[PDB]
Amino acid sequence: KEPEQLRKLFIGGLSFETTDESLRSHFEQWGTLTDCVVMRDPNTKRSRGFGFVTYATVEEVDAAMNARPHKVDGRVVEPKRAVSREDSQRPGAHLTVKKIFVGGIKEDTEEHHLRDYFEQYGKIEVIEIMTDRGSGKKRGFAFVTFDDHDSVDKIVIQKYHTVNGHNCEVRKALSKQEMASAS
DNA sequence: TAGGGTTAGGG
Repeated sequence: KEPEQLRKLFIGGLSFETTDESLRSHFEQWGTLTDCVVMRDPNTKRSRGFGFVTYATVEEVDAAMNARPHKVDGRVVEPKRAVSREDSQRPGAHLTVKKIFVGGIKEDTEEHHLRDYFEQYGKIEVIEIMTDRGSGKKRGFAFVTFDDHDSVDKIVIQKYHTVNGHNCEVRKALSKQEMASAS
């Protein structure tokens, strides 16, 4: 069976009145939920405004994401691929981004190589193989922009990505200032 | 809108 982590969705912006039962009731429309819960304050037992839903298969997860926008208990919520506790440590880990940093690509890497691997994740809007200003030399990394944040999330939650025959590190793109803040 | 007593022993 597929890994729990890839079968789980983080549901953000939950209404103050959303409960395990009401959440389950809504998301159950796209599959069998093996787990459904609203995080609450360990003390006040008040809802922290977010929860998690886990389907029996990632296919069902995809159905749910393809069903956006979602409105639960009269409120628009934000469903996202669950970022593991380990990766949640990374700066910007939970931000909604459409651009990815692709690091460690060969010198002879060309745009078709990137498309042949990334198009299966979603509509690609921009592709940029970075070069040195003035030297024209390839820097060994590229940026790819999609039209849906879920395309990016489906990517970054995986460990390996093969472009132009070899593995590369793919992470959410961080702005110039976001970089220096986490530097 | 980022996790539910869910993360380094003892040889």
